[PDB]
Amino acid sequence: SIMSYNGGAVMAMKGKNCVAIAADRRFGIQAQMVTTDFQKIFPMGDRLYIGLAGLATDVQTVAQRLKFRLNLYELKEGRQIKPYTLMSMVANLLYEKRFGPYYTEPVIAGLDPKTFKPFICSLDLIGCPMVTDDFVVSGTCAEQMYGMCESLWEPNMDPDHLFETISQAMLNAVDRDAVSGMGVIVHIIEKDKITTRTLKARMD
Amino acid sequence: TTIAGVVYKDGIVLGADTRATEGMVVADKNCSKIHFISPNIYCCGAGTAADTDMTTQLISSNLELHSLSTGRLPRVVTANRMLKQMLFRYQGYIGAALVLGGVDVTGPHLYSIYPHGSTDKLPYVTMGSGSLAAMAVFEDKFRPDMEEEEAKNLVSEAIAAGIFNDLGSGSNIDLCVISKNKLDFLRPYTVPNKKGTRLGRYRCEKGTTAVLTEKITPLE
Amino acid sequence: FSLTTFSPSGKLVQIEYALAAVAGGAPSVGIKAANGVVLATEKKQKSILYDERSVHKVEPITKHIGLVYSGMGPDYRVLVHRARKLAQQYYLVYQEPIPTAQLVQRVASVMQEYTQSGGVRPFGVSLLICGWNEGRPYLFQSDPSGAYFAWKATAMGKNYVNGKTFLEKRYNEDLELEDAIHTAILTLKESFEGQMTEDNIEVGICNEAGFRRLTPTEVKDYLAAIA
Amino acid sequence: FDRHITIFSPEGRLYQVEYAFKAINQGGLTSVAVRGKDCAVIVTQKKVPDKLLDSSTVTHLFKITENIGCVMTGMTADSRSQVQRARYEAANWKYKYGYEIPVDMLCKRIADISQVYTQNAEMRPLGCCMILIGIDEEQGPQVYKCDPAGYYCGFKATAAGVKQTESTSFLEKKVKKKFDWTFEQTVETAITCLSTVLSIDFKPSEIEVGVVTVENPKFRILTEAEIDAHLVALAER
Amino acid sequence: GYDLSASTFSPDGRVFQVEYAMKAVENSSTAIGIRCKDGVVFGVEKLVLSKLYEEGSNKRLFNVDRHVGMAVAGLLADARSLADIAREEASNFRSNFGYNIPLKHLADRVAMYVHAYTLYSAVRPFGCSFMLGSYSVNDGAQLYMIDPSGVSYGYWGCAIGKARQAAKTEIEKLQMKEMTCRDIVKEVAKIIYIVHDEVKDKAFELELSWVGELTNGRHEIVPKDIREEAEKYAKESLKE
Amino acid sequence: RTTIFSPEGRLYQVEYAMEAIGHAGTCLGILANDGVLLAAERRNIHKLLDEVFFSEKIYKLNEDMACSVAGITSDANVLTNELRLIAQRYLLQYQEPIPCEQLVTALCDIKQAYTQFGGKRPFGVSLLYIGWDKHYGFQLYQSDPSGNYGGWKATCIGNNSAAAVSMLKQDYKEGEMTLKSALALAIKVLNKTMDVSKLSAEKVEIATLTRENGKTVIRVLKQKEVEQLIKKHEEEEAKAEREK
Repeated sequence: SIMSYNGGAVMAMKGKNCVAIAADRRFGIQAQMVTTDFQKIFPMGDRLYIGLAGLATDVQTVAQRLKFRLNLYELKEGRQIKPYTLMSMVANLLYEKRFGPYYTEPVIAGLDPKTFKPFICSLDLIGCPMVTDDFVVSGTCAEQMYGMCESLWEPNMDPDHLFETISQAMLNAVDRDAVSGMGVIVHIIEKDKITTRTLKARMD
Repeated sequence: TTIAGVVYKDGIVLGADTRATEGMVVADKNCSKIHFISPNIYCCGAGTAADTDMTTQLISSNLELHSLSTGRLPRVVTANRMLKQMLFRYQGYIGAALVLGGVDVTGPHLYSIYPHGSTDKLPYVTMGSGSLAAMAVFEDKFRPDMEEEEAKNLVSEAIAAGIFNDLGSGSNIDLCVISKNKLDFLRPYTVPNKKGTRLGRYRCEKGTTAVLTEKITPLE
Repeated sequence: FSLTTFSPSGKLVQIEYALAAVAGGAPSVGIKAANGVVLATEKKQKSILYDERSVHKVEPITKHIGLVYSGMGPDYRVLVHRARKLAQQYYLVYQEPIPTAQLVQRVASVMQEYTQSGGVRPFGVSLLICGWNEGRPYLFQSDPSGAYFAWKATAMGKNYVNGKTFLEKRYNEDLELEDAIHTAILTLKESFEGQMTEDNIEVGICNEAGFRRLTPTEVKDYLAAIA
Repeated sequence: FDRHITIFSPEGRLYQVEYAFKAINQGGLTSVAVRGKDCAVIVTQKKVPDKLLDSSTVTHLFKITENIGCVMTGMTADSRSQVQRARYEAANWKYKYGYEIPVDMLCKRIADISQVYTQNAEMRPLGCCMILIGIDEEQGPQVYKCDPAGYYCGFKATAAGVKQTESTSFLEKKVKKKFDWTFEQTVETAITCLSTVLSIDFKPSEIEVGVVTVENPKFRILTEAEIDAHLVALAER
Repeated sequence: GYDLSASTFSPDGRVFQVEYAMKAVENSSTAIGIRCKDGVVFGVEKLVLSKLYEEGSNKRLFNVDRHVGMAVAGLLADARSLADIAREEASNFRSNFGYNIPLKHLADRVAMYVHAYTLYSAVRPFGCSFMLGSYSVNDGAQLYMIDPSGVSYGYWGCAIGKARQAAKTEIEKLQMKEMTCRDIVKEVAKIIYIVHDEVKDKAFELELSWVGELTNGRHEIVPKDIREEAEKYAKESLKE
Repeated sequence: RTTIFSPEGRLYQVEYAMEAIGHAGTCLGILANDGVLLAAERRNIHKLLDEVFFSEKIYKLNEDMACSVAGITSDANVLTNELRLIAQRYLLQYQEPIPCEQLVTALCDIKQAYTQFGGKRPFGVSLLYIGWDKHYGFQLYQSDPSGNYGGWKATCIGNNSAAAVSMLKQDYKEGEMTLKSALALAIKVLNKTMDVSKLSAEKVEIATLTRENGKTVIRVLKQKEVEQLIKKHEEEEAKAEREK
């Protein structure tokens, strides 16, 4: 397949007045690992992040071309961006290539910078958004992560438990996908602090 | 996917499911397949979701631009002629199959539009993957000049038939009722499927996950 | 004569003469209360034959943005269309209704497109753009030059100086949308060369519910010095 | 100077656009339009100087659609162009949107076309006025006029041509009394206006009358055998 | 000044270039055309400036289609061009709709091409008026004239050029609506010989063309045996 | 017109565009070792003007730069979008911030092309730029309508620039210029040049550029933060009048 040429895995999960996002740290060609500190989560503001799994060329291209538009936006505008609007910006950016598509399936997670209610979204490679209220996944291990988040997720979760949930899903999912792993990184973002952790994961 | 429509004695009733798949796997559960076109015109969409979203959005903007110059209420023929003229220009590469319905000065109209630019105006239309199950109900139970609740029951039966006999449909039934003096968008209308209550608990306590690195970054 | 030419003093003369066409159009009032914005103007006809329910000096751009002008109506109908398109472009990209300041910027860009080429004259209109975004009212004033100004209250057209001093002496905050309409009509009554009827003026307001052009009944209500 | 090319003057005026209103009076003819409760009428005079012309070709009334009719006043060649553009726009409206164009919208489309000629120095404006008529779904009969500058408005009655002020005085004097408007009263009013301002004692050959009604919304140009019926009734009272 | 461009108005709404382009038609030789009961007949006062020119040079009667003819007065290059446009109009009409173009429609399509030159600064107006003439079993006989401004009207008889007044004053005497083409030929030649002035300009040639029943909707140059039989009548009617 | 020389090798439209800036508001900049600042005067002074914006004449171009303008304002709104596009194109191409001189060259190459190519008018705008880069540190530039940029330590553009320049020549203390010193000098230069006396805080606009923990900062002083700067000026020149 196409997106399995580089691999990847991204997850997002909400709490009560908080949200999380996680990704694996591997870069490799078809079956060979090249690098173990590859970036797949990109900040798009304070209390707002985006994650990208797919073809690495398209990951970097989409991130750079989106930061372009975001910087011009918040310069013309006098305000930081809402997540609902970043979702539509990405949808437009991807649907402009409806027949030349970027091979990415982004995942967004953030807090509105006035009322700080959490937000999580998912998009396809041509920009159909998907605003769930429990969790979203994208990558090569999507079924394996659906199976974990369906069983472990609970409605109201403080950050100490949300971290455990989004970590125990990612670890046990990427431990059954051959082209995803070699580390897992997690971001927890609240009104007052953004916490960031790398986890003890298998490197096989 | 499963979408349907009818024309009853006073207006229009539309219906749709909420499931969205990417393969043989369920991605969304509470999708919204009934789209705003005008305060008197709504549309249901099957096929490639992004195509339907962008097409409906564009025709919505163009009608909000037409009605604002005219100062009048839009018509359904105008939306139909926009949609079909675009989809014919793209020769089917836009996978937008639609069920469009509204109420204007001439009365209630209902259309089905196919991605190559063919159109059918009929008193009842179905579309999606559960089309055949829906029409199996419409052919057996449809009558002209029906009431509002009879029509709503019929459409709910059709969407439920599409749900419980097709694999790509499920998880809810939405409706929209349109008349000359009212509009009622019903999201959700019935919830025929509910996940099972879980017996065991797997809440992970602080410490079960091992960490190598930590960072904090205060904000205000 | 030419527009791509400076004077030795450093002035653009055709722009100054396009503003003279704004300074000779029908008056237009603008007031920004705490919970709304008012737009009022003189819509007077040269005979009893003109049907006044066919053309409008107060027009909506969106649910929450509206316009008036002073000067040339043919020029106004172009900028109305352009603003209505730009709002829809913004919505199509971001799926959020356009803020009132970005529309003013993008419309002054259109007015500036017509100031730099030869073979084109500038617009003979100034605009007043009311809005309600982020729980706050807004009022701007776009000019043919490509320049905009945010106002708390102002007046354009014939007698736009005394009509503005009247506001300087008869306007404050801690108002609401109903005390401001009375002040706007009083500011139009200065220049009204005749009896003010419900059909000789045209009023539009914006608030939390959005923009609306009032009806002749509502105009006749407050034309009695009522509210 | 400030009168040759479409630039602004120190007093904020466009003189080449004012001079296109003066070309309307070069044809030497006057048009009148009147609105009723169930009808809308247009009237103009038909002046052939030669007996060698075919009177069938000498007309200023035109069919834009089956339901919309026009009378054009001014330079004769400009009017045919504006009429063909009106027809093209009316046809493309229905091709695009699926219903017949109103008069309210066709008028402003022509006006939008005319304003570009004032804002761009490519082409000259057209020395022609235009009065349209048509029956609307909810609004009823409509009478609309547009200018070389891109101004447009609806009317109860109006005129275009040389005797336009002394016609709009007659019309505003008759409109205030607000009698029970009818087909016959409307046509009589129009013919009496054109007779008073010209003082000519019309024949059926010297005028052409187009009408549109709520009963029959189709525009139809009248015959000499049907104008005589209305002309005879005038001499009575 | 106010009289140097066709994009310019005067303070009384006049465009003087279009009038100056008609002044050029007034200074050209005279052509007439008369609509009969069963056809149309064109006649032209063709001036021979030099004896070195062949008999047949500067033809001012043109075939625009196999059922339409054209007579011109003014600048001749402009007329040849407008003939070339009137030909491609009728060509594309048959190519798109599949039948012969009517003359009321061809006249409009050429009138608009002519009117387009009255609006711009980069072009002048055309310096030629011209008549078109056709015959069909359904549409009947038809005669339209088109001016530089872009005006187009139908006619029973018409003239263009120097002796316009003198020629229509003779054409109104004719009861053309009663007659046939072979009888109107005599009248056409008689008028051209009446209005021609031998002292104002040198000798001339008579040029005639037809369309009607007797040609079966085919625009033709008149044969010689009839043109001479009419030129003779013209001479014998000059005893007046 | 601008595509025509004079016999004495002159270009008079380029001079008229430069004369079209004295009609505009005064804007000065002051470089320092702790940072760099701008100071514009608000001629938009009226009892009914709202002041909704963050700032009316200070425009932010990047995370490490801002600018102030004087002249035609439509032209300024054009150039401020072009600047923001150049910066983001550089970022997209290299993923590093653009230095504070390449941007000025890139805008001056646009301004030069309007004095040279047929039917278009030179931009009647001068600009000042303040910013930071990892090559030369804090910088201050000054553009002219002809496409001529120059680096400065303190300059002034607009109305009464030739007087503020003479003051800065006689009160700038190169090598010992902090940011408080620069603001104290700004409140002085901007009071001995404004026609309207007493220098109301409503009639000015100030922005400072500084660095904190390896991040760049561009702030805008509020009303109450400028009232103190004003009050510490009449006290200073009242003491220079005590010694009579």
